[PDB]
Amino acid sequence: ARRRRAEVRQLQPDLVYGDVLVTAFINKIMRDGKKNLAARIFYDACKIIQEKTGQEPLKVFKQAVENVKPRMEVRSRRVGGANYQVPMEVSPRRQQSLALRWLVQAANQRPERRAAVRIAHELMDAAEGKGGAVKKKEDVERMAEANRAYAHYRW
Amino acid sequence: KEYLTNERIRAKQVRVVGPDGKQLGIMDTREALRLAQEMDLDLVLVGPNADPPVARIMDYSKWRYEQQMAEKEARKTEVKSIKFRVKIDEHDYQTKLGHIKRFLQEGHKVKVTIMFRGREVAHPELGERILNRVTEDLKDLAVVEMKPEMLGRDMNMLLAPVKV
Amino acid sequence: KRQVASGRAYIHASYNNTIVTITDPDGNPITWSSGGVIGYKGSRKGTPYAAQLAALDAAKKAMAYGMQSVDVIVRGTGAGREQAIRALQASGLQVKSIVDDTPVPHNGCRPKKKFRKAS
Amino acid sequence: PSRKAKVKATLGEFDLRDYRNVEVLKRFLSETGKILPRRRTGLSAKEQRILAKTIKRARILGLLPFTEKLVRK
RNA sequence: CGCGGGGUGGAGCAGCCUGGUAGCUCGUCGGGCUCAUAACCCGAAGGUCGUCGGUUCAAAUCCGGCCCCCGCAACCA
RNA sequence: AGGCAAGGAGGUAAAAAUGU
RNA sequence: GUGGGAGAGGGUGGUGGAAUUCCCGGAGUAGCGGUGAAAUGCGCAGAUACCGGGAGGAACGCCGAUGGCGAAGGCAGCCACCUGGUCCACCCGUGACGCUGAGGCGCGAAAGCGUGGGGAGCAAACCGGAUUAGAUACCCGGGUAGUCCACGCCCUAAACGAUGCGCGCUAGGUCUCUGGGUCUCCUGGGGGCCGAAGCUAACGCGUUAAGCGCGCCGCCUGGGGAGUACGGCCGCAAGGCUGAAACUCAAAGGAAUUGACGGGGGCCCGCACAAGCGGUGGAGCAUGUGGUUUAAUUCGAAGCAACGCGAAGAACCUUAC
Ligand SMILES: [Mg+2]
Ligand SMILES: [Mg+2]
Ligand SMILES: [Mg+2]
Ligand SMILES: [Mg+2]
Ligand SMILES: [Mg+2]
Ligand SMILES: [Mg+2]
Ligand SMILES: [Mg+2]
Ligand SMILES: [Mg+2]
Ligand SMILES: [Mg+2]
Ligand SMILES: [Mg+2]
Ligand SMILES: [Mg+2]
Ligand SMILES: [Mg+2]
Ligand SMILES: [Mg+2]
Ligand SMILES: [Mg+2]
Ligand SMILES: [Mg+2]
Ligand SMILES: [Mg+2]
Ligand SMILES: [Mg+2]
Ligand SMILES: [Mg+2]
Ligand SMILES: [Mg+2]
Repeated sequence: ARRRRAEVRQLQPDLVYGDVLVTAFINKIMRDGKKNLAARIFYDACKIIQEKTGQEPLKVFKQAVENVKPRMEVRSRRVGGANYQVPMEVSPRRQQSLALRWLVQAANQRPERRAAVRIAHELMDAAEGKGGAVKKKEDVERMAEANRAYAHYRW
Repeated sequence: KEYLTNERIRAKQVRVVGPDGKQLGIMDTREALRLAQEMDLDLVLVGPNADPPVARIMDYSKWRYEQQMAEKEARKTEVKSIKFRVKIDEHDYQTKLGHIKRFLQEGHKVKVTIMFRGREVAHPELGERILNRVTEDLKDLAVVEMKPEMLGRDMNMLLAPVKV
Repeated sequence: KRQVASGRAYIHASYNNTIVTITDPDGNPITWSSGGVIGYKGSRKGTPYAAQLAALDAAKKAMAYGMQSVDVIVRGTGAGREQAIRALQASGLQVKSIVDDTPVPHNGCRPKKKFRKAS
Repeated sequence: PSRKAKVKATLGEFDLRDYRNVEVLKRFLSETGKILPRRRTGLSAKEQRILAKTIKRARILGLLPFTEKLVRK
């Protein structure tokens, strides 16, 4: 953490397509190291997506991710005893990760029944431009824009 | 501190208490809302978890503001000490007296201490002579709650304003 | 309401706020904008972005008087003086020049201890 | 670190004390109505001081500017 | 005897006043922090509003008695 | 366009009592 | 003496702009001010910001220096006048007229006080606001005295180079200011820095000595007690100058060194924080402890580094109670 820029792990991409993003999403979904459960979940979600909005869910997923991707957000730095929501950029990979996380959160905030289903719905919402994850992203952006005042307190 | 304003109510059928305190009954939510809109002042739910959702039909924001103002006024009232010594400089004494008077005018208590060492000979006597004199000087502003009581190494008084 | 198209802009910059005054070529100020003009009450009131916003607002107001031919006079040292200038440059206004009229005493009367302690 | 010109050297021989010779003293002010330093002028210390005095005198008359506002910065 | 005003969790204070809506600080308990104590932060507990009672759909609130506290007018003291 | 340097900014460097 | 120089040296009489503040005039609108955040504050009677003019009073930006000057306090716009000191060249006059200095007399910042004037800013006290446990503080808003003048006093100071003055001596180098020269280098007088010898407790000083001397005057002889008391003198007062002792302690001290330390600096590091995931604290229960009971609840372990620890196996045993 101190010395080097700390390398970002390259994964085996998806075995069903050839997508690292997909793999990452699956991992995020996966709690407890139950991948061959969350992988199954992911594919169920994909199938559901296909059933509804009849595009290859991979592309849909990508679109959703793009929609949630934030570009400026807020960190927290204390200055003169006051704590500031410091509005700075989000780095590409990091931003992507954040988006993924948000999607997962939304899936588990949703009141609908089953694992795949919720995720699928969330993805569809993201694609549309609505839902929970997208809303969160928007809020984050606003927090940057409500507090664009402090910008100059860059890291 | 903070209640559900006009449309923030899904609490079904409401206890229609105006800003006046008058009961219009157990109206719908919607009916009550309409009434509020017409009357200009919001159906604020001061007891949603009650025998009818206590729909107090005042402007919520306005009410809040009023409360805030009241609170602010309440602050501005407090205890102000003037600690003499046994040996007194007369100018100093006068200044202290003036300060006390000012405090009383403002609305603020004046706890009037002395500082005693040991030497407790005519120390208490001296304190009495001081504090009582001070009281005599500003009876118009404050009258004494606590007389010049011995604190062992102080002599405490409390001059409390005449009217509130 | 009475118009001009040409004149000036005094950027008064304090640390506590940066205010942009927009005047004619005489010295009759038509259109001013402050920190509290852009809501920002308190600290932010004087921060760069706030200053910039104020400047932008002022520019917009001026444009409601056909005003393009604006000279810009930076008065005083403040955080937003450069940002304000930048905003003005961006805006879409005919900036004549970026003249700097800092009000510096030729050894005037003793300043407040604070701005002092300068010796 | 400062090597571009010397206002002494860019100039020819003249009377410093001549204050009414105002066109020529204008070189020894900056773009602002300010005196150029020993380090920018490059006169003798004595010489520099004399020049400064002359400038002040000129300003007092009204021939030279007392102050300016820095342009386009 | 008169008149005035007061009475709220353990202590000081808001509310009455506008009939529905009990806060604030100090303390008490417990925890956190800390090496440790103070301070600090977090919770928790704790008031039926002197009372008899009335109101009223409902009162700390409106009314009175009685209890008091407070100042003054007041004789023996 | 980059190289630094000298200057001028302005931002940041919060607070936080004690001891067998 | 003659000739020449530098200079914020001192005084007296003027003036010049920037700035601020205050008012008149405009033009214009919802805040400005302020801060680590804020709050009092001012503002719709219209501020703040901006232009124009006026009224002031103070203080002199840039030059500006590490610079110059004075004996020291000190001294900065510019000009004029009055004038002090000083340096140099010539070596011309004078011939030992010199050096110091108890006392004396004079100066002497800042504050202070007296009297009169003025008063824009700042600003003790003081009134506010915050901050805080408290805030008589640091922070902010005002605000009187005072800063400014004249005249009088007062005379202290880290009045410091913490280094009395004079002269002679004893390597240089460097940068500077200033004067003369036959001027890429000489020779005087200042101001700094680095170093020969030497000194010094080291630090450092080191031709501007704290080196070698000589002259003289001031003062010291442990720290507190104490610049106090007492007396005396001075002062309108505030105070100052002069200046003890009793008692007390066996130290007070300086300079360095080694560390440790710091809400000092820089360079670094650790799951130290951040980023992320998952927990404990909430619930029950499992334990270990603290505490409290008890006939005994055996003892040990104490912040990290005690607390699912000695116990890797308490029904009796173990077991110490
Ligand atoms: Mg001569
Ligand atoms: Mg006006
Ligand atoms: Mg000298
Ligand atoms: Mg001769
Ligand atoms: Mg002599
Ligand atoms: Mg003498
Ligand atoms: Mg007087
Ligand atoms: Mg002030
Ligand atoms: Mg306070
Ligand atoms: Mg105070
Ligand atoms: Mg102040
Ligand atoms: Mg005076
Ligand atoms: Mg001395
Ligand atoms: Mg020399
Ligand atoms: Mg040396
Ligand atoms: Mg010695
Ligand atoms: Mg003394
Ligand atoms: Mg030492
Ligand atoms: Mg973390």
